[PDB]
Amino acid sequence: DEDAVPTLSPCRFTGSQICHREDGLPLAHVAIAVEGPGWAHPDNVALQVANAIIGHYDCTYGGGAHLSSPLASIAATNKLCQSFQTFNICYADTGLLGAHFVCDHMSIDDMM
Amino acid sequence: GRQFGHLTRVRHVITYSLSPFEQRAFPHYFSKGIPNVLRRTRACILRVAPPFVAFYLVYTWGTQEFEKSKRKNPA
Repeated sequence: DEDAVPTLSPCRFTGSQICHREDGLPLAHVAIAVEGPGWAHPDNVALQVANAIIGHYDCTYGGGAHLSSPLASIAATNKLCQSFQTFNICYADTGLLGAHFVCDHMSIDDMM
Repeated sequence: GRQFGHLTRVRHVITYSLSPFEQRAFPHYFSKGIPNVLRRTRACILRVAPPFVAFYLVYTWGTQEFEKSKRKNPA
């Protein structure tokens, strides 16, 4: 124990963009996030609710137009993607809160 | 017209970006800026300047000569 155990440093969030463009691949993956509060925070519960409301989609989902989620509904009706998923990844004192999706090259905008 | 998604084909190129609320609008504006404009002028003087000095000398001559022409001295 006694010698040179350190605690974790806090991690700076940038917010920033990384675009690795490869038209040889047949579909686009985007993953967007704002900064999360992380493990401890009471706000996780409430964010997870809001996330749940947006939810997730997949082209194998049963019954499309009538989904509760307005994202997932429009996604399915207008064939705007193949998949999405909301998320809230937690770390100590920080985390990534957003969604990731997958779609055709002419969907990336509308999906966004 | 022509639309994004349908422009051209591009493979293997990573663009790294930054939010403008994360960075300076004016970064090293005089530190790096003044060295560049010098370099750009240096770059272009011998193409841009000589016709205008050519004009300059033909203007100041043609002025000098025109009004000196409307003179006599003997007879």
